[PDB]
Amino acid sequence: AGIRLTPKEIVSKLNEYIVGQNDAKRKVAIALRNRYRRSLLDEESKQEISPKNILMIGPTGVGKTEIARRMAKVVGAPFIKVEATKFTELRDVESMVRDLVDVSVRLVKAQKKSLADELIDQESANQEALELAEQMGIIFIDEIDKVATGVQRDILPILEGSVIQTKYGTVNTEHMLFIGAGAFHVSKPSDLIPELQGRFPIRVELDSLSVEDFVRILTEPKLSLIKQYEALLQTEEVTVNFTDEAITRLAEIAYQVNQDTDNIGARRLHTILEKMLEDLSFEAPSMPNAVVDITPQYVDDKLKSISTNKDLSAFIL
Repeated sequence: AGIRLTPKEIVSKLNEYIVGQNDAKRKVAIALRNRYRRSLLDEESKQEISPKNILMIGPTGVGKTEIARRMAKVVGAPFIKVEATKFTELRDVESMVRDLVDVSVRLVKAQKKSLADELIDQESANQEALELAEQMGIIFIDEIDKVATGVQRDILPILEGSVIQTKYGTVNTEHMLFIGAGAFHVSKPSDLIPELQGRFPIRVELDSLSVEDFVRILTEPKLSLIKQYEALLQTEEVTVNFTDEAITRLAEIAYQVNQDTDNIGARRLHTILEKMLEDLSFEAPSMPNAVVDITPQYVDDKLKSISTNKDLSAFIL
């Protein structure tokens, strides 16, 4: 019964994991809220309305996949992510639905437990996941601007509502929430087939990330990037401390290197962190119960000479 969450609560839940993107959090929340409102209606009306599918528009590294993935995680919905550019060949587009039933049974069994010890009725469990997927599932179709200007026609019956054959039974894709995402640098949403345009009533244009947005992505969300390296090096009994001046120095370098070559967004932070933490990671076992403080000087000693050379950056970080 996490479907009863009001939109304001979902925006608060999604703030614990995703920095900014307030505009994208509302439109994601009112799509879920419509699924709740649909169930409180009469049977002839509950079945003839269509979900408020979302069309996300923005570059990479802005966190439009986390907004959708965490969205299903908090409401307890089955989530799947498919790359639309894998279907361009000649295609079993319905595999995106059978994979949703495959992830729904694992979610239902996971919550059937905690409530090698199978004391749960597998039949009723599978038949609940079969219903949870078709009444609450979420399919994230990534890179959908690359099937626009053949593949959209096969995605259509899934959004239009069809009954797809799965190993556990038949599921109905009428009330599944669909999210399309892409950069739309060459094609526009108006270049999608008209049937797809009408079936994406909610559309959001996500914002770009500034150099001051990385320092939040780096420190703020629940289990951020540097929080991971703290707990990882804490396995080797090494306490790591990042001075705020050094976190800001990593954000200034990632944003700067995202400018010289090509912009990948917050994904740049992964290669930046591991590169600077290389000496610490290699020598961590032979350094027990130590306390290491990361200063901006130590950051520039390992990155500033590399981040200045553009030709080196395209390869090593």
